[PDB]
Amino acid sequence: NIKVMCRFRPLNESEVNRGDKYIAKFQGEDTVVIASKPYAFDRVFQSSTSQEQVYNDAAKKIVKDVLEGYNGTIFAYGQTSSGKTHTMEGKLHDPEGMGIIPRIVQDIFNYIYSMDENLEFHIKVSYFEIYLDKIRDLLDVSKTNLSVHEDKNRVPYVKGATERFVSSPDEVMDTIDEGKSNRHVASSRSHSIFLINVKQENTQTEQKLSGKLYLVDLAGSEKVSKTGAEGAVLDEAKNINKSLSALGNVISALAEGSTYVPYRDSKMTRILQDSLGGNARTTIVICCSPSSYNESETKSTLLFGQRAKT
Amino acid sequence: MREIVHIQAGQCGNQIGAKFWEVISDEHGIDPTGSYHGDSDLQLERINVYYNEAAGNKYVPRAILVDLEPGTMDSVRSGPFGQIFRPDNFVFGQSGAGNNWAKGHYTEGAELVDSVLDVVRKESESCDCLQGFQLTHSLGGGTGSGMGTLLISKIREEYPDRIMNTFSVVPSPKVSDTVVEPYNATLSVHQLVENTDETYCIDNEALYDICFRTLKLTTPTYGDLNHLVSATMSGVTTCLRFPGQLNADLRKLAVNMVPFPRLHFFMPGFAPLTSRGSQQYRALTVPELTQQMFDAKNMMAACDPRHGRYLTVAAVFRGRMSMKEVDEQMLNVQNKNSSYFVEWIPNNVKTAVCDIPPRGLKMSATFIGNSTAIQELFKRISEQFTAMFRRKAFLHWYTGEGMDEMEFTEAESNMNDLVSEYQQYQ
Amino acid sequence: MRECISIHVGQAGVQIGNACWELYCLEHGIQPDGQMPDSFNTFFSETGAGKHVPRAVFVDLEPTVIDEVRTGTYRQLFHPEQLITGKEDAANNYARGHYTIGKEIIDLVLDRIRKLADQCTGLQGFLVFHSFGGGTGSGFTSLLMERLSVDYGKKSKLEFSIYPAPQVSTAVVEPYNSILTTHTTLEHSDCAFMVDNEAIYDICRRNLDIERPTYTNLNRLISQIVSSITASLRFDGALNVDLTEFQTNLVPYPRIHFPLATYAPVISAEKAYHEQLSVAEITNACFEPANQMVKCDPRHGKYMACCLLYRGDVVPKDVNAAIATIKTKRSIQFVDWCPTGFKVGINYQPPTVVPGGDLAKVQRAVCMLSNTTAIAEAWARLDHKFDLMYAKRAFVHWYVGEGMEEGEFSEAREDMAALEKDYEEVGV
Ligand SMILES: Nc1nc2c(ncn2[C@@H]2O[C@H](COP(=O)(O)CP(=O)(O)OP(=O)(O)O)[C@@H](O)[C@H]2O)c(=O)[nH]1
Ligand SMILES: Nc1nc2c(ncn2[C@@H]2O[C@H](COP(=O)(O)OP(=O)(O)OP(=O)(O)O)[C@@H](O)[C@H]2O)c(=O)[nH]1
Ligand SMILES: [Mg+2]
Ligand SMILES: [Mg+2]
Repeated sequence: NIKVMCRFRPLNESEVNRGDKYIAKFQGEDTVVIASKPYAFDRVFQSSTSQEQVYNDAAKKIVKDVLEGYNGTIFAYGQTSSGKTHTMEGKLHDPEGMGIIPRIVQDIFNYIYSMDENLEFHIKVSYFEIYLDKIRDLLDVSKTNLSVHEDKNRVPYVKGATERFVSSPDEVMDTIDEGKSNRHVASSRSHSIFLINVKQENTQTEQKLSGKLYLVDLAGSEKVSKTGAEGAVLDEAKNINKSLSALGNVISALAEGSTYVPYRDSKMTRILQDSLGGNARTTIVICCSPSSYNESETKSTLLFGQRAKT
Repeated sequence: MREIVHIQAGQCGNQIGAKFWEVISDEHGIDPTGSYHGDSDLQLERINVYYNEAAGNKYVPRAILVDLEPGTMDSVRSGPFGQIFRPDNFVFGQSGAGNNWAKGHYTEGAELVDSVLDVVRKESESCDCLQGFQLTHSLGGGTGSGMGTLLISKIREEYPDRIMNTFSVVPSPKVSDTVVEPYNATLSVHQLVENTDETYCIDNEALYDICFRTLKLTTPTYGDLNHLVSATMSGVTTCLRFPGQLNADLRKLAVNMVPFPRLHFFMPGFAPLTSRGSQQYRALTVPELTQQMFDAKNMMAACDPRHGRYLTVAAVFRGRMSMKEVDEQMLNVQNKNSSYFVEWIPNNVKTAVCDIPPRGLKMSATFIGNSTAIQELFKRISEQFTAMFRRKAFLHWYTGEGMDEMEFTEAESNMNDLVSEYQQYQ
Repeated sequence: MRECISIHVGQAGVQIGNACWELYCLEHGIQPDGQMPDSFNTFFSETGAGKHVPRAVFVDLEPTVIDEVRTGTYRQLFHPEQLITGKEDAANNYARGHYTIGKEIIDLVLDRIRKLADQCTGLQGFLVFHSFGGGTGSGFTSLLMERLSVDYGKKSKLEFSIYPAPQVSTAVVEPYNSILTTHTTLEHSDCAFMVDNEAIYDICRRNLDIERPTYTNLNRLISQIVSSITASLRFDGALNVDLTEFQTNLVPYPRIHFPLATYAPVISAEKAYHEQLSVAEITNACFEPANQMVKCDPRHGKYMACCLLYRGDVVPKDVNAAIATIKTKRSIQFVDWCPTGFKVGINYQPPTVVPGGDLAKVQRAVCMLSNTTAIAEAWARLDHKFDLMYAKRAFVHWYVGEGMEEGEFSEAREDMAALEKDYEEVGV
């Protein structure tokens, strides 16, 4: 099933002199109180907890299940200066407090190097964005209007995705950097999807198992009435908010045990039609700055988590 | 302001939109020469929304005509109100799709759509600020369905921020005019679901029965069916063309009937429809029109509304009415049939009123119901599709022209998920 | 010296403006073309010699309603600058009329209001007519209240807003926009007069004896209400009630400023002869649950304050006698902490009658504005509708696709809940 796990980052010295207050109150270990109202979650990780425990509690079971042929998915989300870059990648090479994605990649490459020699663990990776409802590709400048198609087993996928093999964590990091070089950023203004496909082939039993695992770096829900944007930024905000509310509706349909789940309302929910439905664990990680100066927007972020469980 | 360009493809679409230009020109006093000879200034108050002013006070349509056979172009030129159209908007090929979606979506359509696309660019740049388009096609054949589908896809790629219309005539199972109706219809619906913004699922057998029984006419020709469709079409956009006590343009009807992006397939209807003899034994009043349009036997879609629930229903009246009477009767209908009208959407009724009725009647109305009975349509066709797809019948035509079996499978999957959408809200 | 600007938003506001300015031009004797063959300054300027332009600004995005006035009989009274016109309507959407389409038009109307307020010297307050159901009248009015409160702030901003009914309602997506714009209805406005359509339908059916009433009669009645409010400014009475004194005597707490109105006597001409419309009868009829402007029985609520704006041939003695009769009646029960909840207002000018109108020529009149808790019931059922819309997410993606967010829905619902809580607290 789905499990939301919120994070509140530490305060930074840039606003300690500003005179901001720590307005994030706690109750138990899975409920926050903001503006004298409680918002429930499953886990509320604090400024003091490092990346290690957050990783072990959020992403470990997903990787444990996807290596057994199942499918997993992760949703990153947050506004600017909320802790996304710190939580997802953070440190690049430091094994102390680096992000989540490098830890997933290294755990994959450390599990592969502990198995039997009769198992060819092919590791494909894709990295593509969703911009103005168009599925661009960040590994190719020509494939800017890709589309989605299905297969015989009703498993959607992008047709024409610039797949790329890998054989070490450094290649994965280089691919992620090359893709992020072309990412539309002013501040993320586009959803990004990093797919990891682990095809384990058993020779003695002759069975294959392809485990798919999605790292979704979402964009920021932006009340454009306040920001005063005009032009392309406005349309970007429109499409981003559409995709986010569609994803929220889908996750609510999932967690409410609804007989039907409208996956086809948005492309980001169309591509993920399989990795969320049944035998597929999923964990939503939201990063937030608990400073009062960023209180208002933070509420929206917390509400995006509240459209997961209830 | 809020201009509209009327794309119009296929033989059936050509005839329907021709009758539409006929009825809309009769209401604006536009002679066959494109010249104005009307009476009221309210006609010319909003002539620019469809028509365009030319040298000599000659108003010409903003209508693109499309086909892969010049016979329909000959018909539209030679028929009445043919000279009104602009000759440059005639865009015709020579092959003919032959009820092949592939030919009219990959081979001939892809080669011909550049002219149509440049022409709609020209017509969209000549205006001030348009609101939405109108596609008038048919899901049975390959010319209409395939060409309009490729075209509307290119449009939504170009203009994704404009409301979109599709006045489709879905093929009924009993009125079997061609053999590959399920293929073309499903392959078109795979694109109309994700590209369009609101679609009106007119049906042939519906209008046939309406002309047999509700009008008691003995020989229903395509002219009468097209006249029904034309009255339906003009009834929807009267709010733009004329003032009123409560206006409702296209976008308002959309956002007051489209709760979710995919639940936008509507069954339309029209009232008052009367025979010749019963025209005297009929008092034109709001309760009469009201109980006449909600009748299942006054619908232009072959799907019994009694077998399903209403989600949203827009009644666009036309005439100097009393709004209290209107809202009272619509409320009373929502109360008498509380089981049909859905419960988790209070005020299932949208209402719209104008002051200028059609030329001939004292009052009139128009009906757009977003019922859940539509699933039955997409059930029946689907069965036929399976019956033709299980044995791979008639498939080598589509295969040899550029398609693949997986596109058929994807269309079927999307259509079944749409049926599930319409099921769960029942 | 005195003055009051009148903003008119949406088709509802513009048609109410047609009716109102018809009433105004009739009362002061001014022809449709502005030519008048002192007192008009409260609503009319003076364009030098032989002209009187109004202190109004019609704003709307549907060009049809505004072009109906540019071509109507009052094409000469207004001039093309006050008749602002957009290109694409909000289409029953808060978000389109709030930021997407609103930003194209609001600079011009704000420039015009700056040019129109610098013309006067004793501005008393604004008047913003809008329906809570439409997209324009909600979003554009929210934006406009924000901009004015940032600019002016202190001036008494009033809004005589139409309210969607629970049963007799025209659009599907009205509860959304209503809840969304209640935020600005609270924070920026100063005293809003909610009005429902079904109440006016019932009043026209019962008293006026019209079986088929359209919106013109509703608008005439609301124009009579506004004239009853503003005759204390226009003409000179024996006991004047300015808008600031009105608000002071009627708005106890800063959040409780939504008094429902009611007007009397509303009766046809044939019924006028039989009934002797004395002060006591018209004063008693206003307290009846059937003659109010909104669907809510006052018997389950408790009045906190109410202003009686009598106009015409009235003397204070029978007024005080009828007031004593009301205070003796137990069914009309008042709240304990306000022993005197009346602010009487007399004025010499009787109410006029428009040619072709449904009302009769009377000599006495009343416009009671009861600030009660019973109005909250409407919000409750409105919230109920909103809940039935909200849990299933009907029509959300349309608003989301123009900038709006789920958090705004949640915050607006929480705020309406807190407001109903406040009314329920102050009742005891
Ligand atoms: N309601 C109407 N249906 C019509 C009319 N004329 C033809 N048709 C029906 O439309 C269906 C076929 O559509 P078309 O005649 O336009 C053939 P299409 O243009 O789609 O491509 P081709 O087969 O390549 O010619 C079919 O069911 C006809 O019976 C009409 O005037 N009204
Ligand atoms: N009493 C009265 N109510 C009216 C009148 N006109 C409209 N209403 C109501 O106004 C509500 C709909 O709001 P509209 O004003 O038409 O919409 P809008 O403000 O123009 O915004 P858009 O529709 O997006 O262009 C409905 O509930 C109408 O019943 C009127 O003349 N008198
Ligand atoms: Mg053809
Ligand atoms: Mg409007």
